[PDB]
Amino acid sequence: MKTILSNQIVDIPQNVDISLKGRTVTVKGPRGVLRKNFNHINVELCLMGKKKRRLRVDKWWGNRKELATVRTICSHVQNMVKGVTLGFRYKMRSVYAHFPINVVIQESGSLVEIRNFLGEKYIRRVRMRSGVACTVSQAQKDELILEGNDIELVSNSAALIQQATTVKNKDIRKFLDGIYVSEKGTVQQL
Amino acid sequence: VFKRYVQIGRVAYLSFGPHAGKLVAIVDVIDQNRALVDGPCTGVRRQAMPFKCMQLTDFVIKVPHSARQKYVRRAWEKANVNEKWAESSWAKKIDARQRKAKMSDFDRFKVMKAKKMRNKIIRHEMKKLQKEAT
Amino acid sequence: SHRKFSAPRHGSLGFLPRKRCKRHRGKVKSFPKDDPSKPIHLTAFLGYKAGMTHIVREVDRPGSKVNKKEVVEAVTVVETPPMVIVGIVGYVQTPRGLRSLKTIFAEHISDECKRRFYKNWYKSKKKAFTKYCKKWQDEDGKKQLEKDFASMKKYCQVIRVIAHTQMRLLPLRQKKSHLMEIQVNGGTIAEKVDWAREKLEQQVVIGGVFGQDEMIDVIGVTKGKGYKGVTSRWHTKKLPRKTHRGLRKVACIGAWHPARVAFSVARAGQKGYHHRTEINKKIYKIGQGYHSKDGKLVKNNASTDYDLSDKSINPLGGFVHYGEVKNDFIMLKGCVIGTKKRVLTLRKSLLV
Amino acid sequence: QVLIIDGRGHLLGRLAAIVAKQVLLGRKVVVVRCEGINISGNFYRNKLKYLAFLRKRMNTNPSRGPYHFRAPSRIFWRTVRGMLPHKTKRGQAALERLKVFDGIPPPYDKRKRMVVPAALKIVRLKPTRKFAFLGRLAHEVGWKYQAVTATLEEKRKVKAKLHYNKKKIIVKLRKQAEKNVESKISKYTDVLKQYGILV
Amino acid sequence: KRVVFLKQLPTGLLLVTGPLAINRIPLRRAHQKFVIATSTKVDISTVKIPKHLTDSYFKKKKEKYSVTQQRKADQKFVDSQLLPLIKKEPQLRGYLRSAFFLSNGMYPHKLVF
Amino acid sequence: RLWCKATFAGYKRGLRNQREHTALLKIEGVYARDETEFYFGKRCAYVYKAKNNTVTPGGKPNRTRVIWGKVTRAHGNSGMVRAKFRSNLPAKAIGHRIRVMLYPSRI
RNA sequence: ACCAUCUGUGGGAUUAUGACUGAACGCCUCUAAGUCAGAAUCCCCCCUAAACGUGACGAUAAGCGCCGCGGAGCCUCGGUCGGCCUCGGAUAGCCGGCGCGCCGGCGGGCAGAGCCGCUCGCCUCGGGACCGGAGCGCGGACGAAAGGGGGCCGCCUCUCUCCCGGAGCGCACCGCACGUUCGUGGGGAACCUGGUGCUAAAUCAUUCGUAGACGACCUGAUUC
RNA sequence: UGGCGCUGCGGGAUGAACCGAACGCCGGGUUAAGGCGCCCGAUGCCGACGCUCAUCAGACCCCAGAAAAGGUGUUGGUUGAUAUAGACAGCGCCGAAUCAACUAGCCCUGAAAAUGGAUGGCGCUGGAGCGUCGGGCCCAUACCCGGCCGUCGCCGGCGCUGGGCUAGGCCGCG
RNA sequence: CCCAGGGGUUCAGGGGAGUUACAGCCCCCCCCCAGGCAGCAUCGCCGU
Ligand SMILES: [Mg+2]
Ligand SMILES: [Mg+2]
Ligand SMILES: [Mg+2]
Ligand SMILES: [Mg+2]
Ligand SMILES: [Mg+2]
Ligand SMILES: [Mg+2]
Ligand SMILES: [Mg+2]
Ligand SMILES: [Mg+2]
Ligand SMILES: [Mg+2]
Ligand SMILES: [Mg+2]
Ligand SMILES: [Mg+2]
Ligand SMILES: [Mg+2]
Ligand SMILES: [Mg+2]
Repeated sequence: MKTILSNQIVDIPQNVDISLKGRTVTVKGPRGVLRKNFNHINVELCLMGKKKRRLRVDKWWGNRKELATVRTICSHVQNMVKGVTLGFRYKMRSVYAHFPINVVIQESGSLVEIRNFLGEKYIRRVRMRSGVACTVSQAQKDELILEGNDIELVSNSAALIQQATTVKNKDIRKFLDGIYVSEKGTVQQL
Repeated sequence: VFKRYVQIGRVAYLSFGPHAGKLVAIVDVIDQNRALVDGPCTGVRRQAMPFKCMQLTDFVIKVPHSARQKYVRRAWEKANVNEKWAESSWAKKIDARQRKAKMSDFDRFKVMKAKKMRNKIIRHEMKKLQKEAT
Repeated sequence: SHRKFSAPRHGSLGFLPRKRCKRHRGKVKSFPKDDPSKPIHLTAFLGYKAGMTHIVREVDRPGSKVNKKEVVEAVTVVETPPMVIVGIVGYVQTPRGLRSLKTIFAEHISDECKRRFYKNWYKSKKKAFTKYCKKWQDEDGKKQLEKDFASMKKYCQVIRVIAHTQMRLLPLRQKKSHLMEIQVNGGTIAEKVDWAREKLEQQVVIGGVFGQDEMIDVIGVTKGKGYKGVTSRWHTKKLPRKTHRGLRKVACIGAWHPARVAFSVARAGQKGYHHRTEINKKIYKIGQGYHSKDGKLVKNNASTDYDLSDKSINPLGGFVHYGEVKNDFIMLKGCVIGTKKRVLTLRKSLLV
Repeated sequence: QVLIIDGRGHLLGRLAAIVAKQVLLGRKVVVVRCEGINISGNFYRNKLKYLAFLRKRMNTNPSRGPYHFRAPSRIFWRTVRGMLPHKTKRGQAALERLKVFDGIPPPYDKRKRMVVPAALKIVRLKPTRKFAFLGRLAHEVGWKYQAVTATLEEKRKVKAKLHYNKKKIIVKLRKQAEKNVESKISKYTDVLKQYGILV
Repeated sequence: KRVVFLKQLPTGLLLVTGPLAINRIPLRRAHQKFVIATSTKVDISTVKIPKHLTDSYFKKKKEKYSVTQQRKADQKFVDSQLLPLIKKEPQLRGYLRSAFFLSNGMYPHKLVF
Repeated sequence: RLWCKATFAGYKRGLRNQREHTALLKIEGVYARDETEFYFGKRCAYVYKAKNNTVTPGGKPNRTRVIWGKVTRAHGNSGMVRAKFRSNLPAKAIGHRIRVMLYPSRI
């Protein structure tokens, strides 16, 4: 079974100006610009309408494995839309029982030095991705703030910090110490 | 990105097969592979035909669904498919390719002599503009 | 059929074949990685193993049972007279490896350096580089040489330097010096060629190549032991005394299948005179040769800040089987490969 | 006289099956840019296929066993050799007519390279299937000359583009000359348009 | 070389002419098996061929060959009639002067003569 | 040039048998069976050079020798043809040039 | 002689696994497309060897090397029978022209289904051209991944070249094969010619013992 | 009962027995079984329809490694059950189908042995994989036609002579 | 040439604005099997 046509329309706000160069989607908003290539999906992209622009993702003669990549295109561009308008604010939370986790941000939010994790003398230096800025959260004790335009870069920078604070040779169900992701939000809250 | 689609009334060019070189109108789509084409004004009666031997053209006639040959012929003549195709560069490159294959030895000699002097006149004009520009 | 008691093998398969080294002078097979940030410098130097002795120093490693204690450490004396630069070679990186593009020799080349270009120097007319040296004076040769210097700066990515030892300053019988390419790891190619051009027919001391408290590598050929049995070549177990037809062999040289003796099986052959490269040889002292300071030749390269005895590095009766060390020398911790008076190619460490 | 083929975009066995047939017919083939040759299947498949090839060695003496060449040119050369009777004088003569090169060396940089449509990835493989490059496969098995080849191919495309831009101006000059001398070649362009030479 | 076919002789051989004034090919016989006939025809219905041009006329007389005065007279008798009608076809004077050869890419199985 | 380029692709064979009295030629422009009909009956020639001089018809002796043949039928569907020569082609000619003459003509 | 002493090393893709984004399947999901971390394994560096693999460079003996398409000849070995002197690449898009746009072309005619070269000579029309073309010619730019041309702008000599129409001569060898090229080809030993260039090494014996079963290897071997 | 042994030949990479076919010496033609990416003769068809991605893929008689049991991989089918008096999933909102069981293809898990190695090899993934088929093509010492040799059979022929009839010879036919 | 003259019915891969209207499709009747041209020519088979 191959579906003749499988489409999906994406709404684009007026503050975002989008340009299509083949399959390379480029969005530009108040928070910057983004650019993600989709030449590995092998679909059709089209911008309809001058005002109130939309993004039409078409798939002709695709099986179930190929129809699944249609919404993945749309959900990625929508992340690129809210990344240049609202941004992404991933919040970390350092959980500890006895030894407090000392986090010092260096290189203007491009490096996180994790100290005093489980009382270990080794220092954990986690470098953030390009365009991702880390900052010790205010109005909270052991909370971090990761900001950026690309969700795949901010959420990956959060996984680097979280997997860095991993307990070895212990009952992880008992030693629940580490810096975990507590909230996945946006920089601008509307 | 696509401009030519397979639809009811799409005039297609048969690249190979028993009716290679003729135009047909896609009157119905049987399955993903085959269609029901019919060229009333070209000499291809109504029959099933695969899409691999078709080449979509920029001509779409307004024929109803599963209408008989009397009405498929009207839209073919209403849209002047044969007139627009004969003046299109697609057919003119086909006509030029057919004439080049029918060239005799005397025709090639006339082309050899014509192209020999035509290139030498253009080649000198290119040298003339290069000397002028400098 | 498995061996009941496990045991490691009797050698390293990474030093095969155990043949005589095809060359006598050690070969630097890998120079340090070129870094354009650091200043211009050489990364190799030829030396001659004079002999061994021991020193007394106070170790200063915190946390050791030997901290702040006197130790007697064996050291090796390597007499390294200054080398004369007589050539520049430019290398272009090709998909088939580095390739020698240009080779510019100096205008004047000593007779001890030309001895390397001959097998019978005594009965041969000293004709080497006689027609080439004229290029440095002819206006046609100068222009051709300037095109060769520009070809190195434009096309070459690895600039090496040909240098030779001064065997007149050694107590050795050999007068034929040893030539060697010493890679320059300083900076841009334009600066490496200019630096090497101004160093032509000019001596280079070991004090400029290496420094005090530096881990360097020692390359060269080991001591030839001749044909040796498997008991001495691979250090295998000696068969019991009652073993018929010999007891200093390997009992089983392989199973039935494969029906072939394996290359990993230890066999009898030639031991010693192998090319080796031992790393992390700390320089303990860079001594100065005999030099007249104020009319009197000073011999004080074996005095320390706590000894003050006016004595030279040469012991009583000189280094046995070598001679007298009258030039600049290096002092490496421990032993180095080769016999006495063995030419050693000192190299900077490839590691940080 | 020499069939110069560009290896970029071609499949390993699809191209080797054709090059091996041309050299047997007494034709000299030169395959350039062997690092650009594609192989069907994901990269981890073809990498394991070569790592399993590295294990095939004579247990008693590996210096006699299968020689595992790492260069993409010698990888494609061994693929063509497998489809030739290289143990006969006829097959050895066929190997002498084939010359493989990593990248496009100066002997063939200034040439027009052929393309085999029966071996291209776009024609023989689905757009959704996984493939692997021979340049990356070789780099991860011991090919030490990938970075130097990439930089030399990078400069080769700079001088090839400056020549193409000059070639575009010559075409612009030729098309402009046809309009400025159309009155003098009107009798000649009618002969070519009559016999289908032009249109 | 390209020649003009005149008449078939009783022994099947073809009476072939250049003419001589174009490509230096006199009136001589030619087998049809060793001849490629093109699609170009000139109207020589008005050309009068003498009756004495038989196979014995072109039979080799069997010590150096020399063209006799009868061969030259029969040549000018036929050439004087072919040249006026060849000139009516443009670019045919040089087409008969030219020689035929296969170049790169020209395949006889697809070439139309 | 008055002959077509052909390659001596090999003898008429199976897999474990070889009939050297029939050769398989590959014409440079014929890549289909429907195109081999034009060459049926054309003279084939294996021109080569040797050491000793041999008589030349209509000329002076030289080192050039030749083995004449003729295209007899088609072979397969890829434009191959079969040819029989007065002497079986030597195995050294495999992959070399065979001149396919334009005579006996049928056009 | 661990019975003394010294030294023993860097990366890359990734396995297991834990994850990111994210569908399929309004949710969820490490997976489907796409990403991340990732190891005594694997590959590589380091390290040992160095191929019927090789680069640069030195010196090259009455002999010998370059330079007179040496100038003519004798033996031998193979092909072969017009060139293409070049973008990068995309494949759910591409190419060309013009200052992110606009215009133009796409079953590729700015096209390899292509382009280019291609009258049997030798003299004559001047009808079309200003094709100013042709060099055993002299200079100058451009080449290093396995270095450039049968090419280029320049200066120079002579009397040119292509297309379309006329007038003239040629062994026209009498139907017949190996014709038509690359070719003034690649390799021999010997020739006779005129310009220029230089005049060395290896080996044996001997010696050294940093070396060796024997060869091999490291060395020294005349007037400073 | 056939076959091997007593038997070569084409095919199964290979091999006493399998498949095809049995054999004087040759030419032309046509096939069998089996094949037609290259080795290696033949699909260099603009073959047809689907199935299948395998970090141990798979690749065909004998025949030269797999099972029980599993998979929300994918594709079919079967039998039921909810739903525009508004279900399934997600927090009354949402607004179109959805869910369950079972079965069958391919792939996957189950699946560990010792020198380095075996769809025969190379390699193949818009197929050179599996299933269903079409057209064309490839060659056996088989079949057809033709030549030659020998054997065998002719209620064979000829004593009725340019040649002929050593009749134990000669000639003809199958 | 909706073949023309009387008309009936019918759905939808629903044209025009739900059943022909600004396309068509199908099933049926009574009028010279209306005539006219082709005849296995998109699909088979076989010759004295
Ligand atoms: Mg525990
Ligand atoms: Mg000395
Ligand atoms: Mg005993
Ligand atoms: Mg994973
Ligand atoms: Mg990673
Ligand atoms: Mg028996
Ligand atoms: Mg029997
Ligand atoms: Mg088998
Ligand atoms: Mg036969
Ligand atoms: Mg086979
Ligand atoms: Mg289970
Ligand atoms: Mg399995
Ligand atoms: Mg018979």
